[PDB]
Amino acid sequence: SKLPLVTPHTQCRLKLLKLERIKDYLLMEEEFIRNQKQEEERSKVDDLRGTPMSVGTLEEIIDDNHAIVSTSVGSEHYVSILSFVDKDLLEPGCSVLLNHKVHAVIGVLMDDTDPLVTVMKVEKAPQETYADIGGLDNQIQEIKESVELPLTHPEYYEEMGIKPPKGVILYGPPGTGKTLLAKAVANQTSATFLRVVGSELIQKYLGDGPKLVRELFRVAEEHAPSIVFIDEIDAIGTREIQRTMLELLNQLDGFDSRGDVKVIMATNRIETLDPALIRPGRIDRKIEFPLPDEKTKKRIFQIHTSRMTLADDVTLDDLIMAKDDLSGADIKAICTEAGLMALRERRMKVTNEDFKKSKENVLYKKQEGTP
Amino acid sequence: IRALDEGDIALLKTYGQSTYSRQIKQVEDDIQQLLKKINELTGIKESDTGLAPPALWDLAADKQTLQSEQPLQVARCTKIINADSEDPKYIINVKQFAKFVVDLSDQVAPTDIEEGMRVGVDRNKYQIHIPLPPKIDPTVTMMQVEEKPDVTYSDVGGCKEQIEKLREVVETPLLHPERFVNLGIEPPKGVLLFGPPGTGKTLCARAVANRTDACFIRVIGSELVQKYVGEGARMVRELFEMARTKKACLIFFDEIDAIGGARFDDGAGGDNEVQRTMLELINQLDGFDPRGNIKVLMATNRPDTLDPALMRPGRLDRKIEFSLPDLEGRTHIFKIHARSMSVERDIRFELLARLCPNSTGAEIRSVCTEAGMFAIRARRKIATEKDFLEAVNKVIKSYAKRYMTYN
Amino acid sequence: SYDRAITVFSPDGHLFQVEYAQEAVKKGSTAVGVRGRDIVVLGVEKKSVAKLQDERTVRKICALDDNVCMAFAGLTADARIVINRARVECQSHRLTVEDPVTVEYITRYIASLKQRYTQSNGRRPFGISALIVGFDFDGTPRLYQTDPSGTYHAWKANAIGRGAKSVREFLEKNYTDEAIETDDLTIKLVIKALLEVVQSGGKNIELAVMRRDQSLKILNPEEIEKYVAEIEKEKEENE
Amino acid sequence: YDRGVNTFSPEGRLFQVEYAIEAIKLGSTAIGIQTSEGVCLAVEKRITSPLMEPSSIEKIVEIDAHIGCAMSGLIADAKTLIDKARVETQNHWFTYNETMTVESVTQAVSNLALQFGEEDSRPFGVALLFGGVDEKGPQLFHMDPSGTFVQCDARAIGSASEGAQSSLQEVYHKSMTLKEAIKSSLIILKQVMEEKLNATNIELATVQPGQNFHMFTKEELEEVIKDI
Amino acid sequence: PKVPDDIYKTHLENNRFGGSGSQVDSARMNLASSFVNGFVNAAFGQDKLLTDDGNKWLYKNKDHGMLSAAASLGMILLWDVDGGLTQIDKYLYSSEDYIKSGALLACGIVNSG
Amino acid sequence: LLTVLVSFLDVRNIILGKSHYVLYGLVAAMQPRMLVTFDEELRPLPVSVRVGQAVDVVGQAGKPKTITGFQTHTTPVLLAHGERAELATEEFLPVTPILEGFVILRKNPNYDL
Amino acid sequence: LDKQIKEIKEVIELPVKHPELFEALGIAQPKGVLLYGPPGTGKTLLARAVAHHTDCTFIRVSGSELVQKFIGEGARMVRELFVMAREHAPSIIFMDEIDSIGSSRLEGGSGGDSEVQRTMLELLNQLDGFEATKNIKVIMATNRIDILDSALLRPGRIDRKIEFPPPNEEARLDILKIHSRKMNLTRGINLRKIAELMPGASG
Amino acid sequence: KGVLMYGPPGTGKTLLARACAAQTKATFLKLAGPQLVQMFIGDGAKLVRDAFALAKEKAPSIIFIDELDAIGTKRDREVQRTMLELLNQLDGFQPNTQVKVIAATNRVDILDPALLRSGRLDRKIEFPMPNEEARARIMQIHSRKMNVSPDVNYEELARCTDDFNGAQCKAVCVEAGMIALRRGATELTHEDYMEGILEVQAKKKANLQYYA
Amino acid sequence: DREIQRTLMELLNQMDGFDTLHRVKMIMATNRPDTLDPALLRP
Ligand SMILES: Nc1ncnc2c1ncn2[C@@H]1O[C@H](COP(=O)(O)OP(=O)(O)OP(=O)(O)O)[C@@H](O)[C@H]1O
Ligand SMILES: Nc1ncnc2c1ncn2[C@@H]1O[C@H](COP(=O)(O)OP(=O)(O)O)[C@@H](O)[C@H]1O
Ligand SMILES: Nc1ncnc2c1ncn2[C@@H]1O[C@H](COP(=O)(O)OP(=O)(O)O)[C@@H](O)[C@H]1O
Ligand SMILES: Nc1ncnc2c1ncn2[C@@H]1O[C@H](COP(=O)(O)OP(=O)(O)O)[C@@H](O)[C@H]1O
Ligand SMILES: [Mg+2]
Ligand SMILES: [Mg+2]
Repeated sequence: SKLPLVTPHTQCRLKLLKLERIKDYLLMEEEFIRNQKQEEERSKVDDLRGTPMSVGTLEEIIDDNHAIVSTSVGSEHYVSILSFVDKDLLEPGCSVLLNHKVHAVIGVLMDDTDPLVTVMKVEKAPQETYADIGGLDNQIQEIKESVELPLTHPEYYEEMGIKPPKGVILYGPPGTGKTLLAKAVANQTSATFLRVVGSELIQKYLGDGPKLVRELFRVAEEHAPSIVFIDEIDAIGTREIQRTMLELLNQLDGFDSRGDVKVIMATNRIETLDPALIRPGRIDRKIEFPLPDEKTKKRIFQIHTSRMTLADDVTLDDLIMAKDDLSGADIKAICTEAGLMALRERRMKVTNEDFKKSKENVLYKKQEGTP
Repeated sequence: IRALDEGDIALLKTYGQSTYSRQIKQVEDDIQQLLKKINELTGIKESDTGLAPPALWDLAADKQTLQSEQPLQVARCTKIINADSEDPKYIINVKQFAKFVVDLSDQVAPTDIEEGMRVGVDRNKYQIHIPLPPKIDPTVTMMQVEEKPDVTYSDVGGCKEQIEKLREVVETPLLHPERFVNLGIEPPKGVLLFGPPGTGKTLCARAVANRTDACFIRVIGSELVQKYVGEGARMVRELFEMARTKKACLIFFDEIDAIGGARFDDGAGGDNEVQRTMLELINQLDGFDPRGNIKVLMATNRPDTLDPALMRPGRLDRKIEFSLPDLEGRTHIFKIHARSMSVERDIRFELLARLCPNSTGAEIRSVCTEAGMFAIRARRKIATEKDFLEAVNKVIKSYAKRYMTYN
Repeated sequence: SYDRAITVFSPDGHLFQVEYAQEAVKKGSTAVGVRGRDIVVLGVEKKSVAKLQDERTVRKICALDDNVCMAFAGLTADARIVINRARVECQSHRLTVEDPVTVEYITRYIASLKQRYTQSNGRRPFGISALIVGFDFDGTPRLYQTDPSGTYHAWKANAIGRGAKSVREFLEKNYTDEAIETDDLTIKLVIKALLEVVQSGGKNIELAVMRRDQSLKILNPEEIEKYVAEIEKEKEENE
Repeated sequence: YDRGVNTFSPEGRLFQVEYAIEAIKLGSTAIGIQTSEGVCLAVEKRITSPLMEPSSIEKIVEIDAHIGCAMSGLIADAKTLIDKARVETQNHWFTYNETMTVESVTQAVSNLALQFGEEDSRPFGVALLFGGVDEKGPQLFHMDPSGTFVQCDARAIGSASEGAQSSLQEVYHKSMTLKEAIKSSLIILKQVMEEKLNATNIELATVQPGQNFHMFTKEELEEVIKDI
Repeated sequence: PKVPDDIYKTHLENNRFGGSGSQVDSARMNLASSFVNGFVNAAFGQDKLLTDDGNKWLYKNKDHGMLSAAASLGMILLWDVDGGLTQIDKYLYSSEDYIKSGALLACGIVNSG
Repeated sequence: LLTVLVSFLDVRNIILGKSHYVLYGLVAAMQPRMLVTFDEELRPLPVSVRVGQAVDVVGQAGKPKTITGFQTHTTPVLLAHGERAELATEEFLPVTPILEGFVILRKNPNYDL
Repeated sequence: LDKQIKEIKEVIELPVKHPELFEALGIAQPKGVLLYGPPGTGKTLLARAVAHHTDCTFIRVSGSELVQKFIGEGARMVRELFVMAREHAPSIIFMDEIDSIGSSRLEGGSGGDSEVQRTMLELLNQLDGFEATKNIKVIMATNRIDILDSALLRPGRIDRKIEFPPPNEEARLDILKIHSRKMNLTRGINLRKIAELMPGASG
Repeated sequence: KGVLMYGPPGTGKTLLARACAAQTKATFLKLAGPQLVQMFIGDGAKLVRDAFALAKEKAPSIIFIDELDAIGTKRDREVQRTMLELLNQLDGFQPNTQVKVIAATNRVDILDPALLRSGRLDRKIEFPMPNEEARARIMQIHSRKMNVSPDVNYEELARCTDDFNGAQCKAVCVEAGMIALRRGATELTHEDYMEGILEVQAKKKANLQYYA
Repeated sequence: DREIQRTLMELLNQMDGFDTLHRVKMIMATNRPDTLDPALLRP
């Protein structure tokens, strides 16, 4: 659980009122909690599992209540299963609690292994929203139709008899908002978000690449409604690395039924992509991210400078004008550096000239080369 | 410009505030501290355990069995001494623990115990009493499909000859062994599927698995390729043993190009380990000892890349080609894909097929889906021929995607 | 077999080095040429006189004929080389052929020179593209473009360089199918295109005009600013 | 085995000019039909923009008043081959006063194509189709960068040549009138390649034994458009 | 108009209650089905189940279902007062009394809003 | 709602018991969610609109008009909870700048070609 | 290094020591700084001093240490380096001689590297994605900036540049005094003359 | 004491090893090269040594090795260790007694210096691409039980099946039986044999314009 | 791989422990002397 989002950002008493509303509610929480049976069930089960209980691994289930369990010493024991253990929650590789004296299975322990993919499960999408992105409307509708609508409303596709699209590639110059759009769609539909950065699936170990992608899809399907993001797919996209490609392509198209997990893959060099990975059967949605135009640039300037204190003299149009020379990330860079420049000369209220010299210096640092 | 002296930041963060600053930051710190107080007051969240619905379980039988039976350890059997066959004596290996010389129980029988055989044993006398199944590697046993895909041969379009010839080998002998045995012929035992990507090879594998009725095991290139040496060969050994356990079995390799790469040496030893795994496989398919009732399916996008020993008949007896569908095949697959949708009755599909260039069946499903999204984005509950033509245009132009090198 | 050279092909058949020459041209500044009802106009931007620099010396617009003119965008050294070759070819053709030079012949000559320079080992291709405007299309204006692939094409109006993607669409946005009456109107359209300069200032745009019968005409910054003012007045109509 | 044609692979194939066939593939298509009434060529422009003059792309050319040519691949090398074919026709006619057999034109262009590792550059990455008439018969021919050439009755080159070639094979026979063969070519190009016919991106050129004038089709496509 | 059984889509699930143990028009699930038909087909002014088999479906319910199921029609016939009001008449004079009670409430519920 | 919800506090007796009809109280709250656009004659006028969620973004104690993550839909369109719609083109002027429920449009005379 | 130390003090210390202004200004804090100069010009010394004064933890990994002999290791090592960076919370990340991987890459031949570029683009993603930029900053040093490339320099990435020219007369005096403070000097020592007799000292 | 049997895949190598196991009544050790690879560092040498020890204890024993190239590759590190152990438990410091080894592989060029020593594998038996009469005999052997037609021109089949290996000839017989099934014929005939030959043969690639 | 080098270090150390009096001698046989580490090749 998390706090509500207070949506004035200028210092106004509306922001205050929302805040003291929240304080009121949390204070009622405090009040309520401070102003303060099944011993039969406990006396049977939690006394049968006499403390302490060891933790081991389940290998096989042989009978209805008989299973093989290994422990951290590595020994193997054919033990019985007490009736209260959920059989459907038991499978090879599962962590199981065991009676200390007689090693009898006394319950399943929720998994705490596979650390790395557990970290890349992130789920920490809520920093952005479709709000934070402006002007990418065509891309927004495309990705909504491809991945967001089938997750939010698969009813349309099931009623239509349609098997939903099962792969999306995002492409364009860097800093156009591909990663931002992926995070934003992860935020709009609260399906679990999976991110893995390109080259990081390339590994020294021969198996580790395909193994890593296999376990990532395994955890994704385990979370069921999930979105997996591979940024800079080019690192793999453009024998061992080709074998990781084959693993990913078969995880996309191949045997079994994948189900609900969606795949977003972002590239900066789409034309260098190999034909196999761009599967017409799987990857039917390619979304271009062009360099922002005048309207989009204006929207990005408003979005980013919105949280900054601004003077009256700022004429945003001369910043917007000229051509499509730069992307949204460059716009954020101009906003930030204009903030610093206003800070040096001691303005907490950035002016037009600040942005003018900021864009000039950025264009100086933008590209290079002898005449 | 001089750096920000402490007074300068002080006045910067004081003069520029609204007349609200103090209140709302203090209120935010109270937000944080009250959140932490709530968290400490409610305590940590109960992680819990299994504990199936309460009415389902327990009975005094649970505790009675717990206090009456024995938590048997598991030991590899070995070298039945059989010194006089009136009391044979056995050797057991408790992994990472010890090696013992033991005897049977009053319950089990000498005929019930074999060498190896992965027996169970008591915890203090180490007397042997239970017949346990052998150790199958979990990453090999999850490979069994355990669930048929929702695809039948009728869903495969155009490739009548291919499906006929593949069913001749993977389905007919299991379904009708009498035809082969009474005519006295040995059917083929290995079918290779090759063709361009997206032609329906994995779809045919899914259809076979759905209609197999026997034990069907999928296999993917990544599964075999472990990191440690010999381990992939080990898994294939266990996989073929598992297949032998079943009364007949079907083995499917998807994209065997991942492992079947032709052996090469001058590349400073090359990949080698993958070659070693495919060599263990090439032996298991046909080496010493008959393979058994194990019919095997491989599909690959690079038929020429696999090692010639793997192409060899007797291991890969029948090779099938899935080419780009013809006009009739394109019409048939368009019909098949359009069965599931809510569309106009008068969609002249053969027109769409002849608009299609040399498009694989994956392209056909893609354009059908793109028509689906056209209809849905139009909010119409019926897909129209106009939707199908926009879908064809979209898919074809997207695949087509300066270029002044042209003419 | 990757590129690594000029005379070998990638397995899919593409020659990568000519594509690299195309990219080198793409690095260059903007250059947008048009042909009007009777006159042809040209405007080059991004002069960027570096204070101590005097702009005139670089000669971003060069005339090599009794009547033909434009520089070649890209690396200016290859531009000067092909300038010398164009001088030699036009003078030789005028002296030797029974009739004077035509724009098609010189365009073909430049294209063939680029092709023959590309078609060999150890000979670096000319990574420069150009927009040729000539008068003697049987007394009609016409425009060609030359591409380092040794290729030539005939445009009604074209743009190359840093704004090639943009201005072309701009052209496709408003290149009037009605032949530009009062070719001053076409020059104003060219000025509007030059407002899309790399610096977008419009105060240093160097412009040339030739009415398909006249000699080379050069537009001074003040009179060009007059057309800029007319274009601005037209733009302010949205109120 | 990548540096050039002067290297032989273990299977003998020179790993340089297979890429020349692939360079044929990347180019826009060209179709040629050989009929008793006349020999015809159809060609797609792949026009980047309408601001382009469509005729400026010389993917359909007139070699001589009795022979026309289309081609696929690289346009500059194609233009060089066309230039040689024209000067060869000019020289041979001016000297011997006999009409150049179209097959002889193919022979000369092929002999030029054999000038990358056979003397003292690189293979000409372009394949050509010739359609001509002579005192002994109307003919259609095809040749490739390798310098080989062949007599064809219905040939397709360039991108997606397989589907267009299959349709052309299925529609062709030895007794077609030039009108029916032309119309079949137009409908095939319309269905498989890009879109409905228009004068901006498609061009046609026909040759008849008794017609040394108007070797092309131009400003008359209108009657086709309504009746296609 | 959708069918409550189709909303359950019993035609596709593994009907583990079936064969012998389903051949009864028991009260409770009939009331549930009537409520589902009312809710899902509400305000659309038409039904395929309780229009053609209007009397017949009512005859297989019992007790408080009659006061419910009949009133269910009123939700289908929302804001077409002259629609429902021409349809409840066949039940305004019904021989059954509980279904009369349901109909007399459906008449008013049609006029709601 | 409130009647049904307070009644459900004893569901065994009220709803699962004798008084299923009580659920029909929610019909007092029955309202559809949609946009239907009319001209000033009040005949339906299908108009392209921009539909999506509501956020303030660059609006700080000011304008909150932001249909974020929008689609283009020709009216009529349904509007789930949290959904908003805006005139896709300024060629019309709405009678009321709150586009929910039945709304009326007029041609913009200030807008010129 | 008074000028250099003042610039770096601003760019690094001001965000970590006084984040509020950036929150007040709304702009996100600058991410990292690049240092370039001749070897031995106190770049590592100055970075270490900044790490000490801002009380943030110091983590150093050289670009030469990044290369490794295997594909898929530089990516892993960089990502886990920033894992230590995040788990240590307020800290500064040093990449001494980042130009070793920020260098020209082999453009075809009898072999290729393809992994120096891969470690580069991995680091580039890590700092580009501003991965948990709460009290975490990066710093790198490069000898002869000319050999470096602008890939890490692209605007939204590392923001500030610093030059470390050879110490001048006064700087040589300060370095002499600082290092000879521990030394046992004798009357008659004239360190100014020694500083003059050493033009172009490297510090 | 060492026989390396080799040839292109499709000959009777493994079949001949199986027949030798069948007829010689010996305690026969069948195995494949990957079986000795294993995971842990010192294991492979241990299996090699223990297999040789078991052969010694079962004295009249025959060891058959299949796919030498799995471990026999010329100069990982553990595969090398295993094959070194194999080399010295077979050639050095009092070998032989009564253990005979049989080796089978398809890639003799891979093994070169280590194993192929005359001392280690004394005989090197090449298994050639089966001859015309050899191919005819192979098809006759595989078709004995087929109840073939009384008139089948085995000589013509052998003529058409140039480049065919013994496994390919067995596949030809099996395919002829399958085609007889698809016709419903109670006995297969010659036409079924050409159909099977067409099935088994390669794809002939395609006409290459390179040479014409 | 690691244990090979660890045991090679032990080999070098132990056979460096040969005292002059000891009547013990070493014979190493190999077929590829190049692969040998120069560590042993030292005097
Ligand atoms: N001379 C032959 N006589 C009879 N059958 C033969 C002969 N040669 C090959 N075969 C057939 O070939 C098939 C495979 O035999 P075998 O396993 O010995 O082949 P191989 O050449 O050793 O193959 P690989 O090296 O790929 O394992 C068998 O079914 C066998 O009947
Ligand atoms: N349309 C946009 N709206 C808002 N921010 C944008 C937009 N485009 C780019 N940005 C800025 O650029 C960064 C995202 O860059 P992105 O293109 O997603 O990286 P990548 O190229 O690695 O996918 C964000 O910090 C974001 O603030
Ligand atoms: N002949 C066909 N009939 C019906 N569907 C087809 C056909 N060919 C392809 N498809 C569709 O396209 C997909 C092709 O995938 P497939 O070619 O089996 O993958 P792979 O190339 O990896 O084997 C299938 O999911 C199937 O739905
Ligand atoms: N201006 C200076 N003041 C004090 N010491 C310095 C100065 N410049 C260099 N040094 C000394 O020289 C050494 C240079 O080391 P380092 O900072 O690693 O150089 P670089 O950063 O060029 O690799 C430091 O240990 C430092 O003590
Ligand atoms: Mg240093
Ligand atoms: Mg064998």
